[PDB]
Amino acid sequence: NLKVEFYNSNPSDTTNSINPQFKVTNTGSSAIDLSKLTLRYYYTVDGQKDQTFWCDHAAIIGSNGSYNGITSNVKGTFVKMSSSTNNADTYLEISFTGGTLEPGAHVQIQGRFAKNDWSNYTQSNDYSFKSASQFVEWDQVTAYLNGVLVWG
Ligand SMILES: [Ca+2]
Repeated sequence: NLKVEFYNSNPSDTTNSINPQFKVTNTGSSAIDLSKLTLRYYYTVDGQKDQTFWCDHAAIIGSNGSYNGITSNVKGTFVKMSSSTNNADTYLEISFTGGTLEPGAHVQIQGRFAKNDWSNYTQSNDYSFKSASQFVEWDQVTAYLNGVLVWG
């Protein structure tokens, strides 16, 4: 049982970097193994090029407010959709090398990706894009636990 909130920190239509911000909260009664959790951000690549993901900042915040920095545990991979839609031909898949999300805890992920030649994207044709001043509940990003959908 989890809740996913999301926004894009940089809303410019034309940009050389995309910055998905995720916050995932365990609203259930038992711990979740983060090594089994994946998150998807769907978009159109606007000219296929090699891409790279980095996490700017990620942390697991306990129910009491404890802080555990996990930035270097956050991995990103790019997956092509073999049948594209008008607003999705690729997703960034965010995964974790390890960690545990206790009941009432949340993990916040400040993601970033770019083409290796730093060429432009257009965000207006990206399914998952959400301009907001802060995290909002958003059902156009998805989450899977051990490959089983848990948000979306
Ligand atoms: Ca696009």
